[PDB]
Amino acid sequence: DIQMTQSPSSLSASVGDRVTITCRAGQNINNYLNWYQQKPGKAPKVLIYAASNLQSGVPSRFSGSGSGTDFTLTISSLQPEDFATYYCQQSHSTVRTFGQGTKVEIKRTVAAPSVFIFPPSDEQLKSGTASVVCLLNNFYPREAKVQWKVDNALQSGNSQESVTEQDSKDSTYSLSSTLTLSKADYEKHKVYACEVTHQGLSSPVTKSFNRG
Amino acid sequence: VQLVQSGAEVKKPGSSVKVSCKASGGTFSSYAISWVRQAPGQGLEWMGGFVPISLTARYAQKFQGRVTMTADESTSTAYMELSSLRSEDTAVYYCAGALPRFCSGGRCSGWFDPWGQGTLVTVSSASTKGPSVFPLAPSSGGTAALGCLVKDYFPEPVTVSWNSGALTSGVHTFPAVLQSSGLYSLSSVVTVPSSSLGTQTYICNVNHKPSNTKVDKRVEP
Repeated sequence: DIQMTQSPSSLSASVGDRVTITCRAGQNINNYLNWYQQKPGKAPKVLIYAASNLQSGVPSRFSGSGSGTDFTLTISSLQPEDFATYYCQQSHSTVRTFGQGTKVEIKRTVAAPSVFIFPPSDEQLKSGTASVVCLLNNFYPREAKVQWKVDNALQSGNSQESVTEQDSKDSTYSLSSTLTLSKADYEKHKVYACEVTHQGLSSPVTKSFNRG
Repeated sequence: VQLVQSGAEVKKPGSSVKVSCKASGGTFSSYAISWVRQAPGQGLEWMGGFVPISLTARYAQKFQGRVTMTADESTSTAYMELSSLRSEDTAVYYCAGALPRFCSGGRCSGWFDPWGQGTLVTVSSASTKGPSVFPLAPSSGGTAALGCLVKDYFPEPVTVSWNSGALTSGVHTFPAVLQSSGLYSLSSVVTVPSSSLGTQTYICNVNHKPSNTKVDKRVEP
């Protein structure tokens, strides 16, 4: 099986800047090397086939180069809709082999999160468990800290976080912190607060509610 | 030209799964479909294809003795069967068209052009559990946020739409996280102007196909 060593495993650049990805093969694969782009959630789309030929529909900034073993996928000025994972693949031998894959991220200017807090619905409460949700909407960069406080008691180990993929148009992130308590623990305290820290905020903001 | 694959399934360790892939566009030979798997967040693995001069199947060494590929030409669909399932085989399985180009001596060196949407096969002994959907109700500027909370389901594939596909802007459905109970939970939120609270009804549509569970849970103040 033809070893296909792709580099780098991940990269990030500003919108407009030039990026390159590398694929070196075990032995001569002639020209039979193809590049695929997989945006998050979708199947891979062919991008460049036979090393250098661009499959129409794909913008001009993408470009292919190489012959023999050393191949390079160049994209000339990276755009927000290029957030994806890119794969090289050889079509020389019967047993097709892929590259490791390269995740491409976009760096942008800072953008402050909008913060929302959500109390548990009346119907979820009726089934013994209760979860509180905090939402950080459309912020860059990713690094952010959310803290939960029940009656000013700082929580730990009862929350989990999800974060979306980089948005294809504005390049921001969004984050959901879900705090789960037993219904009994929920009805024993009154004030629930979500404290979020970020680079786009002069000082932390807290969204909160009382149970009534 | 399109290829449409079967649905997400759950198989218990040691059983077998048979995925389908149907060509539904121009003229497409099902014997020209190959199969590529993508373990969760882990890159692509080629499984097998059909050699065009003998129309005999060739499989990657990892799957030989476990994989069987077939193709019905009138039906215009291609099948991939993977037996003796273990936990590593939990993955998204893609069918891709391998139309012949740059051929020599009966072997071709082309690419994979049309890809299927991919079916997600989860192997586990845990039972399929349906989700419970709860509303996340609203309460700067003039923008406000609402949402649905999809909780306590298994396996993973769950889809959420807003207003039966109408609402497409400002919606964020987060990746589902695995709770301590071994069941999945995610949230789907979307931002809206405050003006439209009451003067617009927002309804989310959750579909957890492995448990055959569609639900529409209305979110309002």
